Amino acid sequence: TKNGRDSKGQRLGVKIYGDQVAKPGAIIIRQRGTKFHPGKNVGIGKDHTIFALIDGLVKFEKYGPDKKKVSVYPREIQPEN
Amino acid sequence: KAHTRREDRTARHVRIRKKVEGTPERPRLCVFRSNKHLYVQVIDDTKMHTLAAASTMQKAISENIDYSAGPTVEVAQKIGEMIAKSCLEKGITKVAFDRGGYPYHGRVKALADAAREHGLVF
Amino acid sequence: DVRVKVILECTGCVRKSVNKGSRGVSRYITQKNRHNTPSRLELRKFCPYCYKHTIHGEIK
Amino acid sequence: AAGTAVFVDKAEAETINRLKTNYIEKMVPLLKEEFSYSNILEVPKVVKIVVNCGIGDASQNAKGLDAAINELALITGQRPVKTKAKTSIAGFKVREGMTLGIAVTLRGNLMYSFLDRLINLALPRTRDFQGVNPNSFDGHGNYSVGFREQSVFPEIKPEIVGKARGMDVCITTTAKTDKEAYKLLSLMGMPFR
Amino acid sequence: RKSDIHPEFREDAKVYCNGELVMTTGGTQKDYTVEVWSGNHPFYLGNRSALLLDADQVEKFRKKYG
Amino acid sequence: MLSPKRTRFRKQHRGRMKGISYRGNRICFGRYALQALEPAWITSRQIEAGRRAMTRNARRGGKIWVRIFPDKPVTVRPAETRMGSGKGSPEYWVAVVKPGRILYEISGVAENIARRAVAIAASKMPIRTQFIISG
RNA sequence: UAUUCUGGUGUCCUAGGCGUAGAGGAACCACACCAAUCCAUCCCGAACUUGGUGGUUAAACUCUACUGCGGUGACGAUACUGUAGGGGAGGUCCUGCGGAAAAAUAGCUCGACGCCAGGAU
RNA sequence: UGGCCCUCGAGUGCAAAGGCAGAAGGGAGCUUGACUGCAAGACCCACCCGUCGAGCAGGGACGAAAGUCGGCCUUAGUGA
Ligand SMILES: [Mg+2]
Ligand SMILES: [Mg+2]
Ligand SMILES: [Mg+2]
Ligand SMILES: [Mg+2]
Ligand SMILES: [Mg+2]
Ligand SMILES: [Mg+2]
Ligand SMILES: [Mg+2]
Ligand SMILES: [Mg+2]
Ligand SMILES: [Mg+2]
Ligand SMILES: [Mg+2]
Ligand SMILES: [Mg+2]
Ligand SMILES: [Mg+2]
Ligand SMILES: [Mg+2]
Ligand SMILES: [Mg+2]
Ligand SMILES: [Mg+2]
Ligand SMILES: [Mg+2]
Ligand SMILES: [Mg+2]
Ligand SMILES: [Mg+2]
Ligand SMILES: [Mg+2]
Ligand SMILES: [Mg+2]
Ligand SMILES: [Mg+2]
Ligand SMILES: [Mg+2]
Ligand SMILES: [Mg+2]
Ligand SMILES: [Mg+2]
Ligand SMILES: [Mg+2]
Ligand SMILES: [Mg+2]
Ligand SMILES: [Mg+2]
Ligand SMILES: [Mg+2]
Ligand SMILES: [Zn+2]
Repeated sequence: TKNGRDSKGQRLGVKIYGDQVAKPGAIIIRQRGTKFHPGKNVGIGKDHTIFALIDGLVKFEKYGPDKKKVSVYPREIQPEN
Repeated sequence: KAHTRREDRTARHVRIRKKVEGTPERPRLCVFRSNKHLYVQVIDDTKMHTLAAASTMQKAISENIDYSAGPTVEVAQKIGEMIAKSCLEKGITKVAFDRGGYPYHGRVKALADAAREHGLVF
Repeated sequence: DVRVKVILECTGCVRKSVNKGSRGVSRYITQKNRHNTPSRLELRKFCPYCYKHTIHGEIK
Repeated sequence: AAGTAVFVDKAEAETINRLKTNYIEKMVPLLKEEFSYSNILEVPKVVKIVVNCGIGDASQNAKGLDAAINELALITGQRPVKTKAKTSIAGFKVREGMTLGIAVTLRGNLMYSFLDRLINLALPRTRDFQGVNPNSFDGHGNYSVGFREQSVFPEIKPEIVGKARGMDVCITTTAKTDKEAYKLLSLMGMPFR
Repeated sequence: RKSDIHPEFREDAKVYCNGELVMTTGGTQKDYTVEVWSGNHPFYLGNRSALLLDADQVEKFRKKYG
Repeated sequence: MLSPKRTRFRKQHRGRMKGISYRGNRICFGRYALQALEPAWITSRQIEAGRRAMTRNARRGGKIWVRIFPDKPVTVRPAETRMGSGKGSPEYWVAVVKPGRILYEISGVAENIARRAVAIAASKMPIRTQFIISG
């Protein structure tokens, strides 16, 4: 009949990208369903929020054959120029 | 949908293997039971390595106990023992039990209990 | 209406002002469907005072 | 006009021997030879016989359900299972979980025994009988026959029966074709066409 | 078989036919008293002859008159 | 008059018309054809009229394929209606055609009768067009 | 120390799948058969369970092979576009410098790599 | 009720979207973590609110154990 009701955009989507840095607890992705799957060193929440358990570079991977999963790997910073 | 018993047990083994995971401090205790033979392994998944493996195909239990058709409860207990000693000598105490698709019962159950009385923790 | 707020209360709690370290009457609260299940709900739940899981019944 | 039930009536006999031992002794060599199989295990075997009562008006009155359960029991020596309807159906006045039919599965030795009390006992005692249709196979080698009323079996006592209740019987065989399955049944004494 | 829920299956069932025939079968009862079983039923031969031979109007005419 | 039998939402976007249509380019049915030169919006009434004209002028010649069809809805607000309080009522239906697109295919005549018939067809079209022969 | 084979067990991945043809029974894996005190079926020793037999590669799995299906997939070109302009009444067109598909065909594909036990050389 | 072929097209209390096949879908057994005390760090952000949570202690539930459990596949169901 008469339209015009709607919703504020929920702020979902990738918060930290591939090869950026994460704190422990830092939220990597807010999603509705699971458009990503938890990998290693990485926990998943009730709303399927994915968060880091470890400081380090976050890397996305083929879950296989089709889907995707995210996991966090510890990096090494020696190379100070 | 696989109604071949084989494929079915593989299904259950994978389902169980979802939850239980071999780590350096808590290796996976892996039971395989075939018709003429009982085979058991111990795995660290992170390093992708088996530390100790005991089976009815080894001369120890071969010269100890012989059986007619299927592996007996007795066979099982002898194996649980063998692997308990084998692992306690490499410094592995605390491990996780992979029932490898089979219902925990019968010679699986007895396998477990034999490994427990002998100083293996699970 | 047909779905109601119910108070659970520890049965073994004595309102007399007990002599222990922490004194108080545990109550939880929750909802029941008064039609579906007319039986007075009983639930085993934790009590901060008794320190053990006790049985919490209801109040009218 | 060809009689393979002159095999079934042949001499004073025993049960186990009849079905299972005439299978191992006689049937298996016969089939092994006439279809020329390159291994023994390719022989057609009888897997299972499920007997299925279809009564949906029995959901209304549970006593008919209990009665027919007892009937199918005394017939098959096995206390039946009561099958629940999966979906809510309008025109049949059915909702989910409502008890519709009555089903038993017969396996192992009871399979052979009930099969025997079928061909050699109730089938001839039936109402006017010509032969069971050769055309009732499913193409993959499993056969089905209806029984319009259950007074067929003597375990069923006809004066004590309140109402006539129908049965369906489904024979399941490892056979992949109907020829092999048909030879299997007939060789075992079945009255075809 | 699960115990006590099933009706008792007596493995020995003597089939007694009134032609004094005694065979063995299986069933809940010990003895079955039978009339008209597989062997000793019209089906094989007698019924074939009755269904297939019952026509013949011309000879039926000639038997009356001739 | 051509038109879709059902859609969920009544009202639709004007859209935007760009490029070439590479797909409808070929002539796969008949012999001679009418090709759309320019980016436009064909009402079902125009296709109707063009087809009727080509059909009547051909007559004794056999066959006319209509290679297009008006599946996108179009909406209008009434007269003396102040702007606001909702999108209007769909009146008619259009087909979106881009340059290179084939409209009419025709078979069963000499090239002369076909050139003339296709001309009378292109007279009821909103757009510039072309005459082409099968390969 | 090698190699080869069986069974277990995993990680990587281009997700190695279906089909057709062939090989495997000494060992291993499997089914087959038999009997039901541990446990077992909303009915059924079918499954799952304990204990026997010694049958068979039929099913299963395993291994070699093949493009028929399936899966994968360019180069180039074009569509589109970033920025600098131009034409058209407009719908929209065109140029220079930079990026660059989808589709389709050419090809590619019948997985790779590791530990353990157990034979063989 | 029996069987063969397609393989995710059903389902998920209710809209729609995103998820989810040996599963988040269907069933069975035992249960009350639909707990107390908290909490590094994040996301969202005018403010007020709102969301995710590794981890610690107490006292438990299921489980042989490993472990999982601070309501519900997620997002509405509310009011300073
Ligand atoms: Mg939104
Ligand atoms: Mg949680
Ligand atoms: Mg065995
Ligand atoms: Mg007939
Ligand atoms: Mg251009
Ligand atoms: Mg297109
Ligand atoms: Mg014009
Ligand atoms: Mg590939
Ligand atoms: Mg490849
Ligand atoms: Mg084979
Ligand atoms: Mg190909
Ligand atoms: Mg292809
Ligand atoms: Mg290129
Ligand atoms: Mg440009
Ligand atoms: Mg410009
Ligand atoms: Mg360019
Ligand atoms: Mg370039
Ligand atoms: Mg590309
Ligand atoms: Mg491509
Ligand atoms: Mg290879
Ligand atoms: Mg819905
Ligand atoms: Mg959906
Ligand atoms: Mg579930
Ligand atoms: Mg913890
Ligand atoms: Mg926690
Ligand atoms: Mg705790
Ligand atoms: Mg306990
Ligand atoms: Mg749930
Ligand atoms: Zn208390």
